[PDB]
Amino acid sequence: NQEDSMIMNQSSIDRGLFRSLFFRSYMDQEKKYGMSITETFEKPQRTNTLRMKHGTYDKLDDDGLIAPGVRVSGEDVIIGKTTPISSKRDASTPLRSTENGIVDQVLVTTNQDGLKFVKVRVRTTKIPQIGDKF
Amino acid sequence: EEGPQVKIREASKDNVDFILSNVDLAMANSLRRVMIAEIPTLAIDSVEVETNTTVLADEFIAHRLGLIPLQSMDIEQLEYSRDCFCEDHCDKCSVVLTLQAFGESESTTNVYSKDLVIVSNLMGRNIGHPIIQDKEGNGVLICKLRKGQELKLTCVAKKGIAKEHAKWGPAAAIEFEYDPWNKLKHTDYWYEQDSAKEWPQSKNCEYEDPPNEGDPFDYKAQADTFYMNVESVGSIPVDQVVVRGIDTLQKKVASILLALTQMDQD
Amino acid sequence: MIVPVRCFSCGKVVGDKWESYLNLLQEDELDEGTALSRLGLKRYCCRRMILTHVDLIEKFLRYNP
Amino acid sequence: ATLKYICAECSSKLSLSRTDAVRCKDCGHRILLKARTKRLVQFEAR
Amino acid sequence: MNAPDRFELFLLGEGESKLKIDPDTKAPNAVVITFEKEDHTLGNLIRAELLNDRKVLFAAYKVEHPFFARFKLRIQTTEGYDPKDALKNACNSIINKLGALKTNFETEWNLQTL
Ligand SMILES: [Zn+2]
Ligand SMILES: [Zn+2]
Ligand SMILES: [Zn+2]
Repeated sequence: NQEDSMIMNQSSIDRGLFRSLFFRSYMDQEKKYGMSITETFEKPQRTNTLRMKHGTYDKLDDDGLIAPGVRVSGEDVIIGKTTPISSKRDASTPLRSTENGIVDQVLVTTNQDGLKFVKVRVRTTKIPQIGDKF
Repeated sequence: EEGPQVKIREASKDNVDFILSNVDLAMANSLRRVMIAEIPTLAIDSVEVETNTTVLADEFIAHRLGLIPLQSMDIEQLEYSRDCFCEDHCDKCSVVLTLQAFGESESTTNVYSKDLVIVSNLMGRNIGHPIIQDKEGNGVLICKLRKGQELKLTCVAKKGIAKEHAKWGPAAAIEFEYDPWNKLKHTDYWYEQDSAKEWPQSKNCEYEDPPNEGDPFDYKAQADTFYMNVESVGSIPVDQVVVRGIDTLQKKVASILLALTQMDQD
Repeated sequence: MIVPVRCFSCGKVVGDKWESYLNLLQEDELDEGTALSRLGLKRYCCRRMILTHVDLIEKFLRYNP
Repeated sequence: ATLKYICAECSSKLSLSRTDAVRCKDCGHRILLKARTKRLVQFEAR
Repeated sequence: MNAPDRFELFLLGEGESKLKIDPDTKAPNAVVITFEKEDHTLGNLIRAELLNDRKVLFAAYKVEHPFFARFKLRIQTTEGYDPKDALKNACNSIINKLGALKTNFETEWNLQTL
């Protein structure tokens, strides 16, 4: 506990001392321009595309969205989107390489421009660890 | 009998006050330590959440579930799942609890440890029954629900020790004091004018003769007589926290004695 | 955000004490210090556990879904 | 019973294809939230 | 993230033994025992009893680093007295003390009314 360190009681930590929830909202909208050239929310496969992240897309449903409840980590594709460049081209959103958690909530709504747009909230409990500031 | 000596001052269902005389400070402390960290207990160690429409997070809830005290009376007759030959868990190594709760009323529906329900086959062991000590018989508010609110989960309670997670602590605070007069001079009192007037004396001073100023410092004297009070969280009765505390320590010394035997071959 | 089960510092269960505490303040019309002692919360680590608990779940429950 | 999306307002259990726009059938809100997996999530009670 | 499993405090790993006797270099009839998956509950308790042994020249213990659940116990004894036997007697003395305590607490608890 010298030079501004502190000794925290692990017994008290186990009981809930300084435990916190962490949330992160990932966002995406279906295209910007082109009545013919419109992006799509979908779980994408081979279809000449191959521009994938991989980062497994395996946790996504048919709508290119992870169901709230699933555990996520590393570079798991949280939102699947494709760009039609002519076959498809990847536009999928991987989770932050550093982060991991549980899909908390997934809002499927529309923008003022009649755009299909989504928000993906991911929840992580953070327990007081070593170089954590207090 | 021979070595260490006990005098129980006061005793209750959840608290023992006793004087532990004719002892080594190493022993009294090692006993204090082992009561806090190493007596095995049964606590929820796995939650499978089927439904949660509460305002509380999955893990937030699962965390508090582990903290609910569960009957640990017949614990040595339950295996550690790590030693159990089953794939995962069973009735030989784990207890399975169920929590189904729905907001039926307009008024706030409260969720208590009384509402946990043993599904497992206990095989006639006093184990897994949530510890209930409140006058209303509810014991521990796990959660609160609105109207459409629902909570459906399954608990696998397992054997463990505080040393792995504080939830497995059969005891709370252990009071500990030796030499309430500082005749031993084991502490140096910080003062302004008079340490004696500035430091409140222990209830324990009644039990010992005061130093007597006109006597030289007893250099040879050693700390033997330890004023303790052991508090139980509920899982195991107070007598058992100390008896199992002794037995665990006694057991872990025997494992060293046996280790010496095993390495004495080839 | 609900009465923590157990005092962080010591371990004494505190989850079963919240409602009893409010009644002691409401019905019995006692002060916080006598109420905390009536619940058998002798150590200050246990007193702070309940005395300083802010029950936000009541606010959270007020939300319509 | 087999929910795909739930209305954020009236708590309506519904489900519709990308060929059926957004909105909630009798509420008329554009909010919507994905329903929880049936995959069952395991937690250590630590 | 880089945290060990809390079971690593009390559970022996693969290719890991409890006691590891090692002959000391610096002094005659001295030995150094590494106690794996143990702490101040045992280190202090054994050391203090080993000092009650009149044939024990030296007895000390240390926990080199708090991350790891292990302690080193040093024992030096009178010529003719092997340290393993001093640790043997040390342990038995402890077990006997504990059994007497167990009995006495049990005899006392049975008189108590509440
Ligand atoms: Zn089993
Ligand atoms: Zn406390
Ligand atoms: Zn609606």
